[PDB]
Parts: sequence; structure tokens; C-alpha cells
Amino acid sequence: FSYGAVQQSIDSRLIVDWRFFGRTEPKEENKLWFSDKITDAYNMPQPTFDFRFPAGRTSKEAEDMMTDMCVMSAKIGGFLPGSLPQFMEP
Amino acid sequence: NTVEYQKNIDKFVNVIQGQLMSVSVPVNTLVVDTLSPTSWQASTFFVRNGSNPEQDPLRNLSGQAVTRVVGGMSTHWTCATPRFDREQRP
Amino acid sequence: MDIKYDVVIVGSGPIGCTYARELVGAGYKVAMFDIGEIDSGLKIGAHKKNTVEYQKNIDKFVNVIQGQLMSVSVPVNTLVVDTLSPTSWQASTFFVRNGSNPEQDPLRNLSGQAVTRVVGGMSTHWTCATPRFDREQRPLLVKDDADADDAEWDRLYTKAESYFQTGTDQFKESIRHNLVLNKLTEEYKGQRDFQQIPLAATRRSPTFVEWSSANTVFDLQNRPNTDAPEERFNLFPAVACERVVRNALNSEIESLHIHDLISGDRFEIKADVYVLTAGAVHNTQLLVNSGFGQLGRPNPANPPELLPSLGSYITEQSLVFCQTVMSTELIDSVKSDMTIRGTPGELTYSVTYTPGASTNKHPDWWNEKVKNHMMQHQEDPLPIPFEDPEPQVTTLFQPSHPWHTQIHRDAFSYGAVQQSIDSRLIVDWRFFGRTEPKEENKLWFSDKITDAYNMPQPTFDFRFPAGRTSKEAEDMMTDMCVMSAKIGGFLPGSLPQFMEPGLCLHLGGTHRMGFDEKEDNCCVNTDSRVFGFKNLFLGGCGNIPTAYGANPTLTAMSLAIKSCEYIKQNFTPSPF
Amino acid sequence: MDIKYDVVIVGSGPIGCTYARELVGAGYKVAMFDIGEIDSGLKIGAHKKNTVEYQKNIDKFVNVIQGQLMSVSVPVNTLVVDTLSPTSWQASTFFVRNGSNPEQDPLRNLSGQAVTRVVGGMSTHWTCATPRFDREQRPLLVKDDADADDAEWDRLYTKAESYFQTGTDQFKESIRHNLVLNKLTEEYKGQRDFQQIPLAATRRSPTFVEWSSANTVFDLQNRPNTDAPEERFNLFPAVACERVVRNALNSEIESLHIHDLISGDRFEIKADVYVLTAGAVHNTQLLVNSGFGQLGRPNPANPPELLPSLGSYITEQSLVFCQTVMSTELIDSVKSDMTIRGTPGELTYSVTYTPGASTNKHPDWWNEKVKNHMMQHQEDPLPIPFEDPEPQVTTLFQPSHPWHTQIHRDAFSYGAVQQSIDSRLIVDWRFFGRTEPKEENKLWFSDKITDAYNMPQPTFDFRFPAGRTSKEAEDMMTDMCVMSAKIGGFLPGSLPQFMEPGLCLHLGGTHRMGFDEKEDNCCVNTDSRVFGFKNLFLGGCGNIPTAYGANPTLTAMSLAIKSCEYIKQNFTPSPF
Ligand SMILES: *Cc1cc2c(cc1C)Nc1c([nH]c(=O)[nH]c1=O)N2C[C@H](O)[C@H](O)[C@H](O)COP(=O)(O)OP(=O)(O)OC[C@H]1O[C@@H](n2cnc3c(N)ncnc32)[C@H](O)[C@@H]1O
Ligand SMILES: *Cc1cc2c(cc1C)Nc1c([nH]c(=O)[nH]c1=O)N2C[C@H](O)[C@H](O)[C@H](O)COP(=O)(O)OP(=O)(O)OC[C@H]1O[C@@H](n2cnc3c(N)ncnc32)[C@H](O)[C@@H]1O
Ligand SMILES: *Cc1cc2c(cc1C)Nc1c([nH]c(=O)[nH]c1=O)N2C[C@H](O)[C@H](O)[C@H](O)COP(=O)(O)OP(=O)(O)OC[C@H]1O[C@@H](n2cnc3c(N)ncnc32)[C@H](O)[C@@H]1O
Ligand SMILES: OC[C@H]1O[C@@H](O)[C@H](O)[C@@H](F)[C@H]1O
Ligand SMILES: OC[C@H]1O[C@@H](O)[C@H](O)[C@@H](F)[C@H]1O
Repeated sequence: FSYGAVQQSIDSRLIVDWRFFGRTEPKEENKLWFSDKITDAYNMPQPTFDFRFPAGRTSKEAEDMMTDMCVMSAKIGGFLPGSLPQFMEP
Repeated sequence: NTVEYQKNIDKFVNVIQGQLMSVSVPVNTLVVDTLSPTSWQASTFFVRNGSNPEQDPLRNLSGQAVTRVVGGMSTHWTCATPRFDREQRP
Repeated sequence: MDIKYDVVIVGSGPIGCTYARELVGAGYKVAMFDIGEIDSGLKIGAHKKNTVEYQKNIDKFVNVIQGQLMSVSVPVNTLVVDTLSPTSWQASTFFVRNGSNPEQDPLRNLSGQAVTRVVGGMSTHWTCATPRFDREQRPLLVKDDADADDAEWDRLYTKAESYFQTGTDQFKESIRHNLVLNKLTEEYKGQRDFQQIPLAATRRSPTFVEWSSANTVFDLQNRPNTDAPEERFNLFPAVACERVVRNALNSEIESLHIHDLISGDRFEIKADVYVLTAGAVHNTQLLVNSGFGQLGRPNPANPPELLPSLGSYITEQSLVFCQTVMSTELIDSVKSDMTIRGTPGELTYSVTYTPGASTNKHPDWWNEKVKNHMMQHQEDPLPIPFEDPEPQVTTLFQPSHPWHTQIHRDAFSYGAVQQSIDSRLIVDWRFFGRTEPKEENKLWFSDKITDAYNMPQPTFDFRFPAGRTSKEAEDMMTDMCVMSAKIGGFLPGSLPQFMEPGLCLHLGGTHRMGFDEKEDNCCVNTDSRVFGFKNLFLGGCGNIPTAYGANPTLTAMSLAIKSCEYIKQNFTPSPF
Repeated sequence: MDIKYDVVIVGSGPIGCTYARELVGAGYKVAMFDIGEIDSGLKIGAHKKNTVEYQKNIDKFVNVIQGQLMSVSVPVNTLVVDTLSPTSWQASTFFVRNGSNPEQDPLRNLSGQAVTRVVGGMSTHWTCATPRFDREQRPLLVKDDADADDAEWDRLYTKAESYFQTGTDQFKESIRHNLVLNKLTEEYKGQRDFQQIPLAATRRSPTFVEWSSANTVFDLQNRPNTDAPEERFNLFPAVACERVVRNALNSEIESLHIHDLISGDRFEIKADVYVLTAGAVHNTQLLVNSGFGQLGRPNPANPPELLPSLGSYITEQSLVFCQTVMSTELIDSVKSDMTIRGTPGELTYSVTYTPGASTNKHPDWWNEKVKNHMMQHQEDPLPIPFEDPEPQVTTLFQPSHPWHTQIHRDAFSYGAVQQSIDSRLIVDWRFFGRTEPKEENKLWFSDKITDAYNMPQPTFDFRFPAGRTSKEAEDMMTDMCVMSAKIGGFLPGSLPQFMEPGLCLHLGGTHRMGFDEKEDNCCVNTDSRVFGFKNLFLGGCGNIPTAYGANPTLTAMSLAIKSCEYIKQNFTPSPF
């Protein structure tokens, strides 16, 4: 699962992927709920999210995880252009 | 698990994307102001193309998707299967 | 700074410069104020393209234009950025950020509308295309007499043409220009007439063109000086003009309230005659902030005290655009008359033609230029010389093709300039439609939100009207596609398209002219005098009340010339 | 134009202006020639950013920068465009198009290298960062006596600083500036020191900064004038300088050949002293065009007669860049001292603080500014005032972090200017690494291909050296990652990245300084005089022989002040 148009200029043998995954505190306010009026493609109540990463530990760890990846990956190679370090869509 | 895909591993992203149906797409507010003045043109950002109007786009899991095929998401997953240590475990 | 002048002019654009040339010329003690600054070099308000370096690198001039176009009305942004770090400060709403206008509906805007705040205004970067309007496009200056009206316009346009140094032969000896010109002439024989775009410019050398500017019209130098020892002019740049002060009786302006941007001080400037030439948006802004029209979101329950049509009936032109890559056939035809002797780069290689040969398809000047290029650059696969001037072709507005056309090379490119394709093959196509004036089409100003100059924020409520305007726009696009195909196929990355509304910067009608305030729904009479007011005049494309396709600047200039004829008759210069 | 000068200076950039100020001051009859023109207003060679309009729309200045940055060497273009219409003229090869350099290897380029041809050079657009070099980055001017070397440098830099008006307090009252500075100080407490980036600048108002320029160094007005009746200066813009002419014995410059670009005339200018300050690329070009070094593709089996190190050992810094969006935490800290009751938008809402309370985390001036923003703009969700100046933070190069740092807001952005995140959150990060001088990294000039002004096309052969340079460069990327995280996460669209080689425009070494020509592999001695030549001097970043990360212009200027010292010791002003 690649996230952008795959580049062709750099030999793939050189390329390494880095994915770091953080844990999220379960919080009451983080909801998956369902519309009573809108429906999905199979006529079932349409799913709706109400979400944000909780401030505190979850948020702090996530930034630190980003920094960890930056620091670790430098040991192997510099960033590939077009695949710079980034948080992915929730 | 086809010879063709493990000989063309870059092409598999496409199969993934082919069966990840987004869970809740908020209403689209992209401005398109270069239509021909003869083409039918919206007065509002109305509910188009399966979008969820219940959905606050700033409190979403925009990347959340579902797969409807026998074998579900396991017909395309990466197969990483670590154990949780206590800290992560119920 | 003097306190009292005979005439004060707000803005140093070509149109302000028209009023200065006429009135400083006529002996009036004139002060000119511009919010922007002198930043074009020693020729004040002169064209920024008139440097050796820009004419050697014309691609780079897009950056100068971009750098002084400041969007008029930016809608609140609603792009979702959901990949911020969780530690980062993150919005709960799409709040008013970055000087966005929350009054602006993003689906009824002239998003491409921008303004320029520099001495010279937009004439320090404009394309300089100055055609006349035919009757169809043009406001009446005399009723019930078409011939008299045509004579009045032609007298005004000839003067306007000398001030700008308009001409139709500065590109006569470009191969590319004539390649395009001749082919379109032949393709539409008997059907349409093609020519050079009338350009406000004077060619100085085979590779240098002095583009005209506000500076050409009036040099903006303070007077008295040596060359004009008996005239009186003062330019005050970095001065934001905020208000004209109306008398209680709404019969006369009593002062211009200015803000000095350098010192910070505010002043009341007194003059016998006041002229607003701050552009079609800004004139309207200064009027509204002075009590004319209606401040705030339009409210038909509160009809305004003064100038009810102000900011209504606004016009801007549809613009469609592409670029083409010159056809193989046409490029072959550039060297039709040449006799070639073997292998390029080699010894055998010789290029020659027969001057005067009747069998030639092209003129001598053409063939000498191709011959010379193909002999000094044998590595090059094209017969076009490297510094061949660009095309500048048009078929002007007519009933059967009601849109202005430009087939040329514009310094304002709309994307990243591309370098895979040789620049000698590319020709831009810009067709401009005319827009019917509608009441509902509006430029208004917020009663709450202010701009970077702490003046009321401008807001558009515009749509290209259904009916003839829309149908003519779509028809206009078919015509560009059809005509352009006769020269070459579309350049990828510049495919045929409608440009953002307002991007073409031909906004008119925001303070529009007519004979009679009520019947003609208008703001100024044919002397450009604001109804009701003895000594208030407006200048600029704001005055034009019609549906027009051609570039409006020259027409606005003509109205300004007329306007100064009134002024000269009705006011007396102070003693020196 | 005159025939005989005491001194002639080629280039009117900040370094040429340094020579002009010292020498015009000491009574030398001086001419200065620049290939470029005056476009930046009545103050000649002034900073183009010193208009009220730009400082109110800072996002727009990038365009001015881009418009006057002409790439030095553009490799031939190999993009595949295969969706042309089949009637369109199409290439068979990737032939020399649009001014490209066919000598250039696209994989050993400093593709971001670019030059500017206007009066005042790059100083009409630069960021004005003027740090001093510490010892590790800086050439020696006295050997075996560190204290004498330090003392010489302190004196030179102190003078250079007064020429530029360099200061470190012009952003002392910025909330965002202090937010980041205080935070970084706290985090690294006792490992690294932070301060204001030293800036060539004077603040006029809470909302306007006069950025320094060539013009600040020397006003470029012709003398004698009212203010300098006994001085002699003449600036000849739009004059391309082509060659210095050597005597037979290679011991003197006999004249300078110029090309007046307007008239097209060519002259030989005679002077006592010849000063070359045309930029690190074009100085090299001029010298190479006058028989110095080796024209054409380097060929070691054809060793140069003069200056065998010219265009070798060149240095360009590595540049890494990101922007950050301020952390929720920092934003909440802005208002830590405030007491906020009720809800925003209501008559019951209040925001108050205790003046001069010992436990306030911020000073009164800060809290006053926050209070007023929050009370007067209750719709806005942020505590930072709208016109709060940008950050301007640095921790300077040290042996344990051998790179220069800028944590700031630069007018030269590198993408589309994003609109979705409030600019008040945004901080820029720019870390600059130093490059070892290596012989094999070369700037050279084609013996066949020429530039827009018909001089030999510059060509680069550059890679960042293996070992220390490459390792510091990666350790610098990571440092940027680690440090910036302390302030907020990365802004999507401005992810941490290495920028195009050359983009930072701190090219050095191309005509480098040393004590001894052979043993230090250099082109000029510590008086910046050319080895062998009594009366030819070179000024600029080209002189700098060491690996440095800090912005080099202050250092170049200092070397030029020492150069002037020698000139006043060895040549007499003509009588006035
Ligand atoms: C798509 C994907 C997901 C995984 C990874 C990568 C990619 C791109 N990588 C990955 C996975 N997880 C692992 O732990 N490690 C890896 O390295 N991915 C996630 C994993 O794929 C899922 O966690 C797992 O399948 C979930 O298993 P499940 O609980 O069995 O659910 P599935 O979604 O796989 O299959 C459910 C299934 O039910 C159907 N369906 C849905 N609704 C209905 C209704 N209303 N009626 C009847 N059936 C229903 C589906 O169509 C489907 O087959
Ligand atoms: C930018 C642009 C402009 C045009 C073309 C290309 C591009 C990229 N090309 C073109 C033009 N139109 C033609 O007829 N043909 C062409 O080939 N363009 C437009 C043309 O440039 C304008 O229509 C013309 O200048 C209008 O002149 P004007 O009515 O004098 O208005 P300007 O905007 O040039 O000058 C006004 C002026 O006033 C100032 N100002 C604004 N507000 C104030 C206040 N409040 N106080 C004091 N001064 C104020 C400005 O700073 C300015 O200079
Ligand atoms: C463009 C840029 C440059 C700087 C910064 C920002 C940006 C975007 N930031 C900055 C820089 N350095 C500082 O130390 N710190 C800052 O934060 N920038 C670099 C700085 O701008 C330059 O180092 C400085 O101007 C160089 O001074 P100079 O050595 O005097 O060179 P210039 O290029 O400025 O001026 C040379 C000059 O000569 C001309 N010319 C070139 N060729 C000829 C010939 N053949 N004949 C006659 N004249 C010639 C030019 O036209 C020019 O004016
Ligand atoms: O958008 C570019 C266009 O700008 C208009 O204002 C000009 O009148 C056209 F000639 C063309 O340059
Ligand atoms: O790339 C942008 C940078 O470029 C330089 O030449 C400057 O010295 C920096 F301050 C910074 O503006």
C-alpha cells in the first residue's frame, strides 16, 4: 500500500518504508455513530465519526514517534523526495 | 498470491484502493469557478456523490474504509501479526 | 505638502495620468496622490518590462505581475488539513484566517479580481493592447445622432492613441507574427479581418520594445521643472486617500481626507476640483466610505441617499485560453523559398534564396532572417530565428463573432512555464467575451470587515448572466478551439479552458456613466461628473456601462479626455 | 561617459558599494558599471521590500525574488511530452532549447544557482541576515597569532556591521519571536544559546522595517552633489563588462572592455585600480573571459597560465527546510497570565491580567497586546495579535552543531503559499551546512555555448563531498527534525527536506583567498589582490576559501574593507 504516485527515478532496491503507529487513549467523546436519516450504499444507517486524538499522552507520544522516525531512519538513509515524513490521514 | 503481482509488486496498491470504500466522506466544498457559463452550476455545496452531511470534516477519520469481499480485509492486508505486550493488552 | 490645490487626483494610473497631462498642461495647480510607491526606476510610473534584462528573459516577467496583483476578495478557506501533528494547534472551525473575506460567497465571486498599488498602477505591467470599441461595445456620447457620436469617439480615440503611442506596425517584421497573420487571413478570407493588435508601444531596436505606461502619458515629474517652468504638479506617493467630504447639501466636495503611510499623519486636502482614478474597485470603495451608495451587504429595504446604481451593473469578461504548438506544415513553410545545399554542420552546407524572386512565398526581410539563422545555427532544427519577435494578432470584435481575440505571447502565463517545448512553436490564444450589465451583479463593501489599509472590504456577488452572455461565452470557446486548430494542436498543460472569473482584469461599470441618473441607472454623466456634485469626477473603466469584449483602457482614457474638456471650461486655474 | 578613472568597480551590489564607500570617501575618482538597471525607486539599489504594500502583503514578495533570479546553468531538457497533436511540430531529439546548457550534466549541477542583474544586485531582495563567522568557518588574515586575527576580524566586522546597519533588536517586541526564543532557550538551557538572527535593518514603526541594501552601504548618487561636493562618483547602469586586459608580463591590468547595452557601443576604460564585484559566478566569468584560468571543459593536460585555482574548490551550503505549525501548548501559553471570564462575543466577556505581578510568565507589554487582541477581536480563536512581527530566531554555528539556523519567516517561500493554516501558527526552519573546499568541485565556462549577454555559459560540476560535509548535512536534517518538534509539528506541504543545490545562493570559493597561490590553492591574497597583478582586486563571496554555514555577505564585505585599506596604501587619489 503506497500512498503517492510511485517514483521511478530512484532504484527501488535503495528504498525503505518507515511506518510508526501510535496508541490512542480510549475516550468517551471519541464516537462512531449512525445517522437516523442518511443511509449508505446498502440502505443501512450512514456511519459518522466524531474524533480527535486525545490531548495529553496520545498527542505527546505521537509527536515523539514522529521525531523517533526521523532520528531512526537517518541511520539508514536520507528521506526520499515525495515521501517526506508526515502524519497520515486519520 | 499471483505470480503476476509478486513480479509487479507496485501494481498491488491498485487492488487495495479498488476495495477500500471510504466510511464517511464529508460534503465537498471545493470551489470550481472555471465552468463554462452554459454548464449547470451549483448555488450551494449540496449533498453530492454519496457524501455524508452529518460529518464534520475536522473531526473525521477520513482514511477509514471498509472492504466487502469474501475474506474481507485479509484478501489484501500486509500480514503483520505481532503480539501485544501487557501495556497494550486488555 | 501644500494644503490647497486647484485639482487633486487620486491615483497615478494611466487614467489619473490622463487628467494630469490635460490639466497640468492647461495651467491648473495639480496634486496627485498614490497609495503605492515609486518602484519602476528613474522613469516614474514606467513599464517594468522596459529593461534589457526582462526583454532578454520575458518568461520571468510573470513573476513581476504576480508580485503586484493583490486579490480583491478571498473567500474563507475550507480546505481540510487533517494531517497536522496531534501536538499542533488545530482549528475547530473554518474561522476567518489570513485576511479572508467572510462576506464573500465563494460561488459568486470574481476570484481572479486583483489590484496593483504602485505608482503607475497596472500600466507598469500591462500588456498594452489598446483597441477601440465599435458602436456595439461602446457607450453613447451623443443621442439621436450616430454619425456625430462616431465623430466624437474617433476624435477622442485619436487623442487617446497619441497619449499612449498606440500603433499597429511594431511587429510588422516578425516571422511568427506573419506566419500566424497570413494563415488566419487566408483561412477566413472574405469572412474575417485579421491584423496586429493595436499596441501602446514604440519599437527601439529589432530586439527591444518600449512598452507604454502611465509614464508615456505623463512623466509624473514635479513641476515647475526645467522642461516645464510654468506648470504645477506634485506627486505624493504612499498616501492612502480614504474619504471625500461631502457638504451637508450633497452639492459639492469640501475636502479629501488622506492618510500619509510613512509619517502616519492624517490630513484634509482642499481643492476646487476632485478626480478619482483609483481603479474600478478602489474608486467605488472610496465613494462608499464617503457616504455614496450603500455601505454593507445590499439592503433593498434601505435605498441609499446618494448614487443608488453605484456598485451595481458590474461587468467582467469571460476569458478562454489555450496555447498551441505550431503545425509541421506551417513550420516547413517558413523556409519554402530557401535553396539548401546538403548536410548541416558540414562543409557542403549552404543556405540561399533569390531576393525579389516573384516565385517566393515570403518577403526579402523574412528570407534574409531565416537564411541568416539557418546559416549561423546549423545545429538548430527550426527555421525561426531565436530573437524573432512574438506574434501579436487579432480579429476584432464583430456581430458574427462577438468577442475580442488575441493570438500572441502574453507575459502573464497562468501555469508554470514549461520548457519541454521550444518557445518558438507556442502561441497563446485569449478570447474575451462581453458581459451584459445586470443590477444583481454587484461590488459592495463590508460594514465590519476591513482590508490591509483598514478600509471597507470589497465583496463580489457576480454570475455571468444566463442568455446571450453565457451562450456567447460557450460559442466563444468553440471558436477558439476551431480557429486555433488551424495553426497547431493544443499545448499540453495549457488546454482550452475558461480562466477564473476576474483574472482578465477588465472590470467595468462599478460607477457607470449615462445621460441621466435614473433612466440609465448610472453614477456619472458624460463629463464623468458625479450627479449632483459640481466638482467631483471619476475616471476609469468604472465608467463604462456597456457589454464589451475589447480591452477597456483606451476607452476609459477617451472618456477622461472628454471629462477634462468640461473641467477646463468650468473651472479657473489659480494665479501662479 | 569619461575616459580615465582612478578606480573602476564592476558590479553595484553590496560588495561593489563597499569599495565605492571607502574609496569615494577617501577621494578617489570612481566609476562603477553595472549590467543591470535601476528599478527599485528613487533610492538607487535599495531593498525592494521597503514599500508599505509589500510589508502588508509579505507572501507576495517571493514573486519579486523569483522574477529577478535567473538560473545559472539549466541542463538540456528531457521531459517526455507525447500527447502533442499529430499535426504539431514535434522533436526527434532533446535538442538545445530555450537557453539550456548542453555542457551541463544534470546530475552534477547546482541547479538552484541563479544570479541577479540589477543595480544593487541581490541586496535589492535579500533576507538581510548578517551573522559573523566564528573561527572554525572563517579564513585567517593573520597566521600564528590568533588574538591578532580575532582583533583584525572584530574591527572589520564592526565596520561592516555599521555599513549594513546590522542590529539584533528589531524584533524584540514580537510575541511570536519571544514565544519561540523563550521556548528554545528553556529546552536547550546550557547546551545552546539562542538570539535574534542579526539583521541588516532598522525598524521605522511597529508595522514597518527598513531592510538594508547596497543603498545603505552607499547611496549610489553621482558625485559631486550638494551633500558631497568634493567627491567624484559615476554609476553607469546597463553596461556589461566583458574583459580586463592584461599587459604582456601579466603584472598589470591595462583597461576594461565594456559593452553599453542601450547604444550598443564598446569602449576601453582606463583606471588606476580595477575592482571586480560582479558576484561569485560572474567575477569568475569575466576573469575567465580575460585569459585567467582555463576556458572550456577542464583539461588538466593543458594547465592554465594564470590562476590555476580559479573556479575550483567552490563551496555551496546544504540547505534543509520545513515549516511548523505552533503546538497547542505554546499557543495556550501566550495567554497563561490572563484571566478570561464568560464567552467570546458576549457583553459579559472579559480578559484581564495583573500588571507587574512577579509570577506572570510574560511581561506587561505582551499581556497588554494579548488582552487588546482578545477583547477587540472576539471572533478570532487565537491570542496572537494580527500584525505581530515574525520570529527571527537563531542559534549560531558551534563545533557541536556545525550549521547555521534560521527559525523565522522568510519572504522566499518554496511552494504555493498555503492558505488553510493561520500564518500566525507558521514558523520556518532553515538549517545551512558548510561544505569542504574540494578541487574537483568546479565552476567553468563553455568555449562554445554563450549566455544571454554573449559571454561563455557558466557550467557547474558539483557534488557535496563525501565524509564530513555529507555526514554533517544529514545530522543537520535530523537536528532540524528534533529541534522544530519542540515548537510544533510539521506543516503539510512543507515537510522536512533538502532544497535544490545552490538554492540558498551562498556560493563561495570560485576565486578564493589565501596567503600563497600555490600552497593555499587560491586566486587572491588577503588584500583580495589578484596574484601577480599590481592593480586588480576581487570582491565577493567568491573570495571565501573556508567551509562556512552562516550567510556570507557580512564576511565578504569585511574582506572588502581590508582590500580598500591596501588600495589606500598603494594608490594616490587624483587631484580634484
Ligand atoms: C486493507 C488493509 C488492512 C490491513 C492492513 C493493510 C491493508 C491495506 N494491514 C494489516 C492489517 N491488520 C493486521 O493486523 N495487520 C496487517 O499487517 N489490516 C487490517 C486487517 O485486515 C483487519 O484488521 C482484519 O481483516 C479485520 O478482520 P475482521 O474483523 O474479520 O473484519 P474484515 O473487515 O476483514 O472482514 C469483515 C467482513 O464482513 C463483511 N460485512 C461487512 N458488513 C456486513 C454485513 N452487514 N453483512 C454481512 N457481511 C458484512 C465484509 O464484506 C467482510 O468480508
Ligand atoms: C495587471 C494587468 C493589467 C492589464 C493587462 C495585464 C495585466 C497582467 N493588460 C492590459 C490591460 N488593459 C488594457 O486595456 N489592455 C491590456 O493590454 N490591463 C488593465 C489596465 O492596466 C487597466 O485597465 C488600467 O491600468 C486602468 O487604469 P486606472 O483606472 O488608472 O487604474 P490603475 O488600477 O492602473 O491605477 C490606479 C491607481 O490608484 C491607486 N490607488 C488605489 N486606491 C487608492 C487610494 N485609496 N488612495 C490613493 N491611491 C489609490 C493605485 O496604487 C494605482 O496606481
Ligand atoms: C536572492 C537572495 C540573496 C540573499 C538572501 C535572500 C535571497 C533570496 N539572503 C541573504 C543573503 N546573504 C546574506 O549574507 N544573507 C541573507 O540573509 N543573500 C545573498 C546576498 O544577497 C549576496 O551575497 C550579495 O548580494 C552579494 O553581493 P555582491 O558580491 O556585491 O554580488 P551581487 O550579485 O549582489 O551584485 C553583483 C552585481 O554585478 C552585476 N554584474 C554581474 N555581471 C556583470 C558584468 N559582467 N558587468 C557588470 N555588472 C555585472 C549585477 O547586475 C549586480 O548588481
Ligand atoms: O490575463 C491576461 C490578459 O490581461 C488583460 O487585462 C489584458 O488586457 C490582455 F491583453 C491579457 O494580458
Ligand atoms: O533560500 C532562502 C535563504 O537564502 C539565502 O541566500 C539567505 O541567506 C537566507 F537568509 C534565506 O533567505
